[PDB]
Amino acid sequence: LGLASANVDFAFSLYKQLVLKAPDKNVIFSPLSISTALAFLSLGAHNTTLTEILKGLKFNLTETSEAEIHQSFQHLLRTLNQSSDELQLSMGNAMFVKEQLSLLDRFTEDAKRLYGSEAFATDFQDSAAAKKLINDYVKNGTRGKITDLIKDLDSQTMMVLVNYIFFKAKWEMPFDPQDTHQSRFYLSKKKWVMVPMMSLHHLTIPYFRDEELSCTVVELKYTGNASALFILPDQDKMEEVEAMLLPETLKRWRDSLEFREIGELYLPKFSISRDYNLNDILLQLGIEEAFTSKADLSGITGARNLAVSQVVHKAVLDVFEEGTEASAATAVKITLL
Amino acid sequence: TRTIVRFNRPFLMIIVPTDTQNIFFMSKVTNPKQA
Ligand SMILES: *[C@@H]1O[C@H](CO)[C@@H](O[C@@H]2O[C@H](CO)[C@@H](O[C@@H]3O[C@H](CO)[C@@H](O)[C@H](O)[C@@H]3O)[C@H](O)[C@H]2NC(C)=O)[C@H](O)[C@H]1NC(C)=O
Ligand SMILES: *[C@@H]1O[C@H](CO)[C@@H](O[C@@H]2O[C@H](CO)[C@@H](O)[C@H](O)[C@H]2NC(C)=O)[C@H](O)[C@H]1NC(C)=O
Repeated sequence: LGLASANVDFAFSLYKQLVLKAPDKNVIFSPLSISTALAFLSLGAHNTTLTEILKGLKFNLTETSEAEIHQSFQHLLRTLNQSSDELQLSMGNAMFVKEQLSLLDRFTEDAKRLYGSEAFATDFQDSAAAKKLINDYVKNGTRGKITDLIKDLDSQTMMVLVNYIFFKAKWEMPFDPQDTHQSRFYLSKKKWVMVPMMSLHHLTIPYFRDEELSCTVVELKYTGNASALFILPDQDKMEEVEAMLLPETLKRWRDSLEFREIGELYLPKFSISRDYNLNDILLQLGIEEAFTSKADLSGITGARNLAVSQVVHKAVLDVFEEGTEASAATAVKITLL
Repeated sequence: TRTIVRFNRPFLMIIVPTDTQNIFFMSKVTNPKQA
């Protein structure tokens, strides 16, 4: 729907930034996870601290109220939080609160009905323990993937808002591990490399090749309401293509895609992990005040004493012959002003 | 010539749901042999 195009919009801006940082490196993150956690945080924000996040997320307040937006998130978590037979989807939200603190009811309830958040009283006093506790909830929810989410813990940390997402799915037309073999993978215009290339032959898959952008779009579906769209820009087109990553250029890919028999398809078999500290990225996206001493998070307790310290994000992605596993977590470090 | 798709260079990958346009995951593989 409309507010789904916001989420897409927020994904591409976040990507555009993460690349400005280290273009040369691979990328991997879940946009949905990030958007849910800052929408969750937003549940506790007020005034400008609120406008900002709700605008850093790419929402059009001119046409949407804060209740409609929060609702969007509940319906969505409701709809997708369900593992089919051949496709596992899991989404979780929890709030780790230090024992001393009593949080407003409106907040604890809204957390429950709206985002399905689980509470946990914590002793952020003894960092060592509080830490492990959060890490278990994440690794537990990600079936052993995100294992080092929180690595350090401020003894001043009054609260932490977490979100995890897990995806396990199979290919509709899986590769033959017997046919998997080494091949050249071009890092650059001349610097090649040997890599395990997974190959398939004579498949009829949703393809598309648009020249106005100089790239090729192929679609491989998973046995489930989920599919992977691989975009292959030509040599020296990557920049141009990332320039055009817009909710609309995506809308196009998915329309123009027409089934076709492909003689040969080659896809590397990869496994990648990435840690992220999102403070600077958020700042660039305009989510500023929440990080400042002018933090207005009164929605949580009932006074302007809380502020955000850090928003980190870990993701892992394995792409093998039989299918795909993917997973990520977002945690918001909330410190007392 | 046969329509041959060979991903032997930095590609983009966007895992999205059927039931809506929303991006679950998104990666840019610049080099597979990271791990
Ligand atoms: C929501 O945020 C707005 C914007 O910060 C708050 O409004 C601002 O509140 C301050 C404190 O009352 C106002 O202070 C006064 O500023 C004027 C100059 O602008 C100065 O002449 C006065 O002596 C005093 O320092 C500020 O004007 C005001 N600005 C705006 C645009 O509203 C508002 O209080 C916050 N409301 C809630 C419910 O959090
Ligand atoms: C999404 O689905 C997961 C799995 O059902 C939910 O996780 C459970 O949530 C309840 C509370 O609503 C806990 O008591 C269970 O212990 C959790 N499951 C497990 C396996 O630990 C999750 O809350 C759902 N919704 C969201 C928004 O995350």
